[PDB]
Amino acid sequence: XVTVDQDLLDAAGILPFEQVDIYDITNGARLTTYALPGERGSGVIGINGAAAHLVKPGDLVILVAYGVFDEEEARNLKPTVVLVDERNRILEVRKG
Amino acid sequence: XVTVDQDLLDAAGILPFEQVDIYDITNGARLTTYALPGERGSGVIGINGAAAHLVKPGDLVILVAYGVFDEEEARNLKPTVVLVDERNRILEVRKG
Amino acid sequence: MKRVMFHAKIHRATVTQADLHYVG
Amino acid sequence: MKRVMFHAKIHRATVTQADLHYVG
Repeated sequence: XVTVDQDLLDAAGILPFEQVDIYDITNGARLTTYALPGERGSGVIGINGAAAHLVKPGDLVILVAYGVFDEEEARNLKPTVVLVDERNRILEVRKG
Repeated sequence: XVTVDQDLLDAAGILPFEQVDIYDITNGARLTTYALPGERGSGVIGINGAAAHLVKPGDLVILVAYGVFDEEEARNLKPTVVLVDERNRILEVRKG
Repeated sequence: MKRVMFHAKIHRATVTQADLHYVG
Repeated sequence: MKRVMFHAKIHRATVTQADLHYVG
């Protein structure tokens, strides 16, 4: 895979090549793939590969990244949530 | 995602934001998401996001958390199981 | 080797609400 | 024990394109 505007990756704190899950709000699909850096500022969210069977252009989705934490760090984690508009421009970022 | 009465999270030993799987007893769906702390004592089990396509209000479910253990710890693990009523109030907690 | 183990669960809970278009 | 936690997400993004036969 999924090409993502790198601006979004930066805001999310998701690295290129990191595994991500895609949960489709439009149709309910759920899958696992990875992120690829996309043109900055383009707002690109491109589904490459087999995933195209499940996630279509125009779909609303949620891209989630999970990490492996130690107990202490887990308890102090404040996840990052990036909210975007219909063009995938950042509206707000929440933490925790 | 899944909002869970924090009382339940505490009893389970599941942390806010921890990844959890949801296995639907009512319809057989199986998915991965994460926990969000819900109002204590409300007995809330709320399905947010794409998951709503698969898990509906009224469904009976199982929320499972998996961890990564060292050999020694794995062999001495006594998992926590929280049993609840129809309102998600705790009936009993088992370990091991 | 590290093992992936089941460590906790809430068994037979009832879903009380759903919000497909939740924002958060 | 190590825990698997949600650490980040892009919420309610819109898919802009698709390429089933992408090469890369």
